[PDB]
Amino acid sequence: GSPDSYRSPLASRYASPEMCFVFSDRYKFRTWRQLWLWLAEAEQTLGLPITDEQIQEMKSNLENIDFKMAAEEEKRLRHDVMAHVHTFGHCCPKAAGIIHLGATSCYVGDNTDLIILRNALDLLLPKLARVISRLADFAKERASLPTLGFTHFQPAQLTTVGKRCCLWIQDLCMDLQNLKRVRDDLRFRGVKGTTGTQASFLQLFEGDDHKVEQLDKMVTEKAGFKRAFIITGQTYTRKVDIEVLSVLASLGASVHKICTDIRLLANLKEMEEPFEKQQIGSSAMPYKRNPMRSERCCSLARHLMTLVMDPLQTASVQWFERTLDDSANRRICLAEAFLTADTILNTLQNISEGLVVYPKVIERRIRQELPFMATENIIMAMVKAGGSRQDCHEKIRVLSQQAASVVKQEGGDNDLIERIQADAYFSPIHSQLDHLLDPSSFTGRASQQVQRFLEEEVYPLLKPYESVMKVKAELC
Amino acid sequence: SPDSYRSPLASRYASPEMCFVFSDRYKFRTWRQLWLWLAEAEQTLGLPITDEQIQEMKSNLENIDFKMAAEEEKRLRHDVMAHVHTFGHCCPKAAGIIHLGATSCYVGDNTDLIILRNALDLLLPKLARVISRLADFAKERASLPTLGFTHFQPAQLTTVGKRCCLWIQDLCMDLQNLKRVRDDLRFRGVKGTTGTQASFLQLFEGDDHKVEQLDKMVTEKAGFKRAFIITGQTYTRKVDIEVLSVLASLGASVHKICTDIRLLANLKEMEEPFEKQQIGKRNPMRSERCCSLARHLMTLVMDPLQTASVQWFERTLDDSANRRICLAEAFLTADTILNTLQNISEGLVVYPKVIERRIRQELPFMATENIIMAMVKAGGSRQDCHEKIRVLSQQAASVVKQEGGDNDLIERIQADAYFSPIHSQLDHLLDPSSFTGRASQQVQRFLEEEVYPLLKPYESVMKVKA
Amino acid sequence: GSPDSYRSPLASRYASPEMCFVFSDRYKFRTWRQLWLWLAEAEQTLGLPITDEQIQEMKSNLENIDFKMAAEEEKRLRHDVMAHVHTFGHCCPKAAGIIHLGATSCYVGDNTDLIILRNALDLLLPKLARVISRLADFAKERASLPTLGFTHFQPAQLTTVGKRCCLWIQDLCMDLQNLKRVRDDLRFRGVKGTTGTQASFLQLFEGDDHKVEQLDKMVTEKAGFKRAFIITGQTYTRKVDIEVLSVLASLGASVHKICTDIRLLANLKEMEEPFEKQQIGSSAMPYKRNPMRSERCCSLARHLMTLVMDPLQTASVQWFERTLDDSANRRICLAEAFLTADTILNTLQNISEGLVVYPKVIERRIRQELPFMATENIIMAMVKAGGSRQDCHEKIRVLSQQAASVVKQEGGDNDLIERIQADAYFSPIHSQLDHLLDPSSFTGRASQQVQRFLEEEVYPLLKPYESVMKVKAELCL
Amino acid sequence: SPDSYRSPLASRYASPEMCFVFSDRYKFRTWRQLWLWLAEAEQTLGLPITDEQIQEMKSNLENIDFKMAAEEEKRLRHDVMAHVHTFGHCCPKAAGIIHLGATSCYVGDNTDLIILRNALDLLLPKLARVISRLADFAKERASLPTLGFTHFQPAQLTTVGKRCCLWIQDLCMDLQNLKRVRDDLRFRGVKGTTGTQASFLQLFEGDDHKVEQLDKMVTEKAGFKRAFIITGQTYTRKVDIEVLSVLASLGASVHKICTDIRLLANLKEMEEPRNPMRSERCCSLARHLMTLVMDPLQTASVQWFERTLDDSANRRICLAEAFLTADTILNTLQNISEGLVVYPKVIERRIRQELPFMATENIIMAMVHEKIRVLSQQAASVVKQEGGDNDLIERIQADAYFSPIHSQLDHLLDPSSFTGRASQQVQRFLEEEVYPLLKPY
Ligand SMILES: O=C(O)C[C@H](Nc1ncnc2c1ncn2[C@@H]1O[C@H](COP(=O)(O)O)[C@@H](O)[C@H]1O)C(=O)O
Ligand SMILES: O=C(O)C[C@H](Nc1ncnc2c1ncn2[C@@H]1O[C@H](COP(=O)(O)O)[C@@H](O)[C@H]1O)C(=O)O
Ligand SMILES: Nc1ncnc2c1ncn2[C@@H]1O[C@H](COP(=O)(O)O)[C@@H](O)[C@H]1O
Ligand SMILES: Nc1ncnc2c1ncn2[C@@H]1O[C@H](COP(=O)(O)O)[C@@H](O)[C@H]1O
Ligand SMILES: O=C(O)/C=C/C(=O)O
Ligand SMILES: O=C(O)/C=C/C(=O)O
Ligand SMILES: [Cl-]
Ligand SMILES: [Cl-]
Ligand SMILES: [Cl-]
Ligand SMILES: [Cl-]
Ligand SMILES: [Cl-]
Ligand SMILES: [Cl-]
Repeated sequence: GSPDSYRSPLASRYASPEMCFVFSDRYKFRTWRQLWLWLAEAEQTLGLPITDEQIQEMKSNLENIDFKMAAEEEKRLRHDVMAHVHTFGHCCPKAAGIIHLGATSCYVGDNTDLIILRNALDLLLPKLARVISRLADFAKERASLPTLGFTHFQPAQLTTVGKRCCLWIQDLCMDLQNLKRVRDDLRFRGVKGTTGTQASFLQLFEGDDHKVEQLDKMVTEKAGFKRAFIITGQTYTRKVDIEVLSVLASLGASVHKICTDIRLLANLKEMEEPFEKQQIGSSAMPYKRNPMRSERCCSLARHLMTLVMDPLQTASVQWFERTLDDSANRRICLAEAFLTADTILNTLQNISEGLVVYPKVIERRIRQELPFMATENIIMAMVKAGGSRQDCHEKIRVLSQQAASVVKQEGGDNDLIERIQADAYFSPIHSQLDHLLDPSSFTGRASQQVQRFLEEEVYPLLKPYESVMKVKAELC
Repeated sequence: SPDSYRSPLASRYASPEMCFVFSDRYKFRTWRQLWLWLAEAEQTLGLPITDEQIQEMKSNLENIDFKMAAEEEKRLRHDVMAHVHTFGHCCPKAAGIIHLGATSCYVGDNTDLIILRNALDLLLPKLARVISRLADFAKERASLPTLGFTHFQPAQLTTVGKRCCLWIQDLCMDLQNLKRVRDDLRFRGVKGTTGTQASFLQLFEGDDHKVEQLDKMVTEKAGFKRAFIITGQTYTRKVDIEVLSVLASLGASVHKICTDIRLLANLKEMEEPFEKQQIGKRNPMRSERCCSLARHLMTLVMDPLQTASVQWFERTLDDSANRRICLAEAFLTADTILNTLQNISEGLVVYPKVIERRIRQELPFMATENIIMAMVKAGGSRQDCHEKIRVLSQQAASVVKQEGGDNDLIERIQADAYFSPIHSQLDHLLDPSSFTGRASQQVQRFLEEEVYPLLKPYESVMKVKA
Repeated sequence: GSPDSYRSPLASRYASPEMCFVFSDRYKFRTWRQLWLWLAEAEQTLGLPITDEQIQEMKSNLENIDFKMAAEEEKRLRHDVMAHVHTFGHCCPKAAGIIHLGATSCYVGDNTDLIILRNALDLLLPKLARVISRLADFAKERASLPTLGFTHFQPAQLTTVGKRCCLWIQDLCMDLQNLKRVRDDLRFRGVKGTTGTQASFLQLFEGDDHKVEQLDKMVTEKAGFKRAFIITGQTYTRKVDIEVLSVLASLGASVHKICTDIRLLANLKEMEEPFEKQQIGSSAMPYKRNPMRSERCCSLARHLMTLVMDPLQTASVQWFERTLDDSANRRICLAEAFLTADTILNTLQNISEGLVVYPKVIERRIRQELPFMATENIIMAMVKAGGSRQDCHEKIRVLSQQAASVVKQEGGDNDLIERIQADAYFSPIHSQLDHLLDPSSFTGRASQQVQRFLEEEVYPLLKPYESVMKVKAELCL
Repeated sequence: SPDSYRSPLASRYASPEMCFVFSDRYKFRTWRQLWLWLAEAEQTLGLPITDEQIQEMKSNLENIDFKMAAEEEKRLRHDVMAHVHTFGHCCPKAAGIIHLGATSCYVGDNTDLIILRNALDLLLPKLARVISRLADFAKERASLPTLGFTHFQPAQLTTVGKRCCLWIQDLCMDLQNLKRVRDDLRFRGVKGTTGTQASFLQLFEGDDHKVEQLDKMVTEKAGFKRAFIITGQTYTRKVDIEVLSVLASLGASVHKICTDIRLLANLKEMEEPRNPMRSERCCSLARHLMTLVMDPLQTASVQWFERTLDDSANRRICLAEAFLTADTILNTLQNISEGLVVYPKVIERRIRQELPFMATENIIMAMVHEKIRVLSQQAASVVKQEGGDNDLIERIQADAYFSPIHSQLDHLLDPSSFTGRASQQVQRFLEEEVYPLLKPY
């Protein structure tokens, strides 16, 4: 852009070239001109006096956009669309007086935004699908690896690394379905006139409603949409922007939860992000391993959540057939939501492709904590061997207190099993202690739940996206 | 009691049926119902629970000592265990098989899902009624010209009915969203402390099939088709985002609609209903309340977004108190807005002569091109006509803005001999009905193709007055 | 209330009786009647024909509120203020036609809300001051106790338990100042008439501006405010609600950060919130130690942050001299913000009074991690003893990698010091290793920063609140 | 380049001054300035840094190879180290003393605080100008009657100037808030990796006094009166909440004002200097300002211990956009306020339509109710049921019952006499509250 002015970090640091391009002025104004060509083409076929020469001029000059002239004209007219009409007309002097014929500014403005929304959603969907697929592979691989469960972030009944990963995956699958739904539900604005009544076109076609309806259908079809709104004011209802940014906000929340979990696992030393060979962690310590990619995801996911309040507020105060207090806001929030989303999905894909697990750290933490969770199982085995529940409970309470004192008052390892092994009272069950403290037998149905979840819910969703799976996600 | 804070959602606004769904009676009755279903299903699958124990629990589902549960919660600092001990006091033989194998969320989360489903089922008919009443209004007024507004400045005419379709369309998107979310809800079922069902697997001595059947049995008794396969301790809090998103979106629609109605009241084109002994001056107070409450609905979406985003691992308890507030308030607020909006839509008054007057003020400026074209068709030169119309329009604009007068552009054209070829046409060239484009057809097409198909499922709940 | 309808958990579970009472209908409608009395009193003094009998009727019946009648009248009139005028007039038949004389509904509605906001802020301030004082005591006590620093939640240069506690305290001190500022900046609406012009009162006093200004001054003073707005529409500007709920949202953010830290320290086993003797953690495991109070604080702090969007949106669409789309929203968000805030501060005070530290767990974690952070100091001691910087660096890099592998690849304890002890190359510094790994010497200026911060910034702020310091914070849940 | 996304805040809206303050040139020049100040102060306190090294750094503050820094950031994945190595490349003699003892936030956070203060200093005069222009308008129109609106329905008359004071008062609250926040900003200073200054304490061989002086010296060179005593790695992110709160509040004020102006444009009573497009843009951007407050609230609330990096990317976006949006709104609002157009005859006409209904009580009192109730109902029916002008006065004029007051009807319906104390309130408000605030600017 130029380092002497503000540049959005979404453009200069974060988002992919593809998404940056979709929200560029080239893409936008090229699409405006495309829409003016389609209007002229359709109008000519329906019988307005537009010559093939005029159409040919416009077709030749679609990419030939003098941005300097349009800026100068916008300065003079204070109207972006008319600046581009006059600028396109300068290029195309024979076609000049039939460009924009019958239309209001939103014919190009709103229809271009809808085309952009659809294309932007189409870039996110494969990226999200890739993330889900990579995590699903990880989940399958680690379906049966026991790990300490956490509720209130305190030690809890064991889960597996893969099962925990399915918590993440499930949230993303709900996003995938939401994004798909919203993408398929988008309708074209079409040709509607200044207040949505098509009065201008009805006059041009001298009272022929059928021709007005066909014009709407023709441009809708050329733009690649199955359906147009029947009802609009000047604009498509800004409720559409709420629907889109809601599903992105929800996705942000999922990503934030996942990346927060990953950051905590990094503190625990159970799991880590990928690391580049020459990557530095800190100014003081290059070897320090910070989960910086996950941190960035959270940071940007938060912005995605924040942004939902823009279109909510905007839609809620749109007066009658349109007010222009939506316009500047939308220039910002629509682009930034998609660029932020794009960034988080590229980054999350990158993280999921390089996740490192440390099984021996996981095991160590289980050995520390499992003895306290297994006291009930040891009492029951003692009862089965002919002991009284109350005696066994008082004896386990005393040995657990000795062990708890070593942990908390002395900073030592949990030795509760070695204490039970060395007490004659528990000699009826000493031979069973290997069985009663097997971590795999404390994981419930975790590995089965993973298997069932991947077959029944995940793989069916992913099957449509096979062809986009081989792309690797790089970062700078 | 007026000596403590009472939520105005209970004391002023929401219907008794929505208030009841979020009551402690409803909640704790459902907890006990869920404990009965667990014991019933556990007994069938072969755990040593006696018919006497089950009979005790069945007898005492409604018999809730709230005072004792509060006292017990004070002692234990645990709401679910307080209700276990309290239910056990009632049912001394069954005490000690209540909650067997379950974690607290077995009653907590499953009850919230039952509540969400029932709350959505109350909103849906109300929203359908609102849409139906507005659709009736739209049909009735499909062809009534009214001044269009963009930038809230005079624009190409629309119709009262067509404008009403803007409102209706937004609400129809909400209706579909609410239905979707309602149908997508899954039961949590029986999952254990961390979602692995380890406790139940131990009770059934390693039999996975029995664990899966227990989950299926309680899910079915609760009236759900499907349970989650994957959970931690809780159902994913993403569900709360889905629900409160569609309510926030609805809030935004309602706010737009009620804002339009308030503006129409200033214009004197349309008014709310009025009681005979109502005290103000005619204020659109119901629409104002709708906006006020819709705003809160929009605000509330940030609660579940924030909550879900910081849920660590298999669950943290920092969701709980927040959810006690935002879930109930979202539904009670939504309920209130829909009842109130239905009431407004049933009594909308239109003033066609005020509408007409405003059209007469503004239409002459929008009709200048049509008058020039009629002059050209009658043998005028177009440049002459354009310069003459420009001068008379400027005189008329000056009378409107600089003198506060009525637009007299037509009387100026009538009194100029130059325009005598078209004086007889002036009634035709300024007919408001002919400036409305395809508005009335758009209404007709929209009601047949999009609105009536949505409403057909809700016929039986249509006759209720708000 | 009644268990057959929805009851706000802010009333039934969380907030103190004092805060619940300030937002009660009794408090509100009593204050309406008080304001009508003050108006009549002041109007009589300034010469309107209001009799002492009429004033006496009103004075007798301030607390004597027939809620059933007011509800019935509100049903009929659809106007809460007029319902209460007619209801007050029914018990005061002689005064009936001079109640509300010259005033618009906001004379009671808005002025009562301002009185409530001021009194609600006055309940929060001492609670926040107590929290800061309890944390300050903890900070002083633990000013010198080394603990592992965390950035990115990864091991970092050591801090102290007390210094970390000052991070918490500083945020709350910024809240204290904000709450005080907003509390002191509140102005009374006073008597302004329907559109803020006082036209009604100017007519009653037959053109005498001086009397209108005195009436405004008199009721303002009776309500205990130093200043009234000069400029209003029908209402006080709703920007005031933004100012108040902003500082509460900010406070929510501080509390959430603090309680999040405490929850993480509980996982680390370095610090815990208090526990009752008969408290249960889980229905599966009674002994499991959940930081449930901190979790509730976070949960409620979040709601406080969420609520800031209500008054922002409300103020931004108030048309002209007032629209009524503020009213229902304000009934909810003002009360809930204060009740939520009250709850969080009581609960946080309770937590701060019972914080337990486990120094041996803290020490153990330092022993695990400090060797990696102390490599530079060991190299420098080797250089000073006549070794080459590059040789020492290559040797320490290899032993650190062996030690890191034992930690991560083998799940072992950090043995880097035992590796350095067993390498002959480092024999010039083996005797120094106690000195070079002393945790106290890695804490920089932490304990001094605490001391300076408590003397210069904290204690000066607390001095005004001495007399309310001895109150203990109880929880029923 | 039109082939990538460009923020409209840069390409359409904000002033060059504000754009520049949030540019990468300004940022990385400030990083280098802070490294120079650190070296200067460190040398004075006795660390072995030569005058030549300091001179190299001073020469090359503006001389930033962005291409090299980007390449280095690609390799290292660390923005600050990339700029250390890049600054060291152009300053080979100084290379090994740059960043000595400091953590990355020494440049990152202190630069943001310098930026916040400079950005606030650009907004303050603009806001003061807006208030001054509106105050002029208010004084000029203090006595001009206009219809009051509550529920946007006709209400007791106010004046154009008095209504303008509603707007002004909100902006004055913003002015005070912005000033307060600007003056209360504290410098982070030199604090080390976790806020303990351990690194500096080691460099100065145990001398606390020298560490405290270093902190004081860089704080003074940056132009701040006060530094934090207490930090973690960062300045507390509560500061970002304080700043964006006052901007969100300002957004709300601007949105209210511009919403009022848009409604007055529909009424044809007041216009911008057809469509109130500038006011519409203000509202649109004000909304974004309000939205943004949730970013720093969320960010601060989940900052773990002595810092987590999940604040960083968010802050790159929201801090800049809040100030650029605010700047735009204030420039635009100033432009609007410089030549607001009033149409007194439209205002008068609307008063003539509505005043007769509000003046019924005054006519009854002059007579001293069922007769006025019946004629008002006839007149209301002509207005609403027939779309006619209010003829209540002509009905009273034509009824013999009211012949005792027919001559008084001009007096009893004079709009100026229905405005209460509006013009006095304006005068008192401008003298006592507004002008004292403006005098500093
Ligand atoms: O086709 C029309 O122009 C009809 C017109 N409605 C408009 N529709 C679309 N664009 C319009 C409209 N009006 C203005 N503008 C121009 O949009 C631009 C707004 O710029 P910004 O606020 O920065 O987003 C800015 O360039 C504005 O001039 C109406 O009166 O209904
Ligand atoms: O261990 C520690 O406490 C590290 C300590 N903390 C950090 N402070 C400041 N910046 C850091 C820090 N850490 C990383 N980074 C780098 O910040 C950059 C973040 O990039 P982005 O997320 O896109 O905004 C990105 O370039 C990051 O590499 C330090 O002095 O370096
Ligand atoms: N894992 C859990 N699941 C459900 N409830 C719990 C759990 N742990 C504690 N509780 C209780 O849930 C209630 C939460 O209260 P609150 O924080 O007010 O919503 C308290 O009574 C807690 O003791
Ligand atoms: N201008 C006004 N000022 C204060 N209260 C009003 C006004 N107009 C109507 N009210 C009453 O205030 C109450 C608002 O109710 P709600 O919208 O539920 O808060 C209703 O009883 C209204 O009739
Ligand atoms: O004082 C009231 O009740 C109403 C005032 C209004 O309509 O503005
Ligand atoms: O109370 C429970 O059932 C669970 C608590 C926990 O997960 O610790
Ligand atoms: Cl169009
Ligand atoms: Cl379990
Ligand atoms: Cl369960
Ligand atoms: Cl008043
Ligand atoms: Cl340091
Ligand atoms: Cl530093």
